[PDB]
Amino acid sequence: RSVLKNTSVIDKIESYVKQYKPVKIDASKQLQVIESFEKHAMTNAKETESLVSKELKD
Amino acid sequence: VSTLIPPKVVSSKNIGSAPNAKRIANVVHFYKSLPQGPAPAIKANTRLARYKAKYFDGDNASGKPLWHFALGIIAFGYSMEYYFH
Repeated sequence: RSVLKNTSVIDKIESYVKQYKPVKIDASKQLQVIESFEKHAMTNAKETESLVSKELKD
Repeated sequence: VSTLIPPKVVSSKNIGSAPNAKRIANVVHFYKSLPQGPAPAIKANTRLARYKAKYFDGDNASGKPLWHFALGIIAFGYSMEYYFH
């Protein structure tokens, strides 16, 4: 900022950056749908895991 | 864009594949088979089963009873010779 001797805008866009300093948040919104996908996955997984454990000893 | 899931789809897979038929065939083929020639009943007697056991098994299998049966016809008609001529 001390580079520009005729400054006039650096405090303006400085305040513009500090305005948008709470920039924008992300989304860990998935707490309803992702549990459904891991539910189907763990269901099929435990079914297959117990099935092959039975079929090996059979 | 998402997690694909073919590691665990063996649930309704294990009917369709081809050696499943051979597997379910010989699990049925192997249970009721007697173990080691058991329940053989190697001796039985009905006044002629000893004749089969001495002559007509897989072990002896020699043509001698035929020979005996040949002599049987030699035993038969010759006596009828003494009844006829």
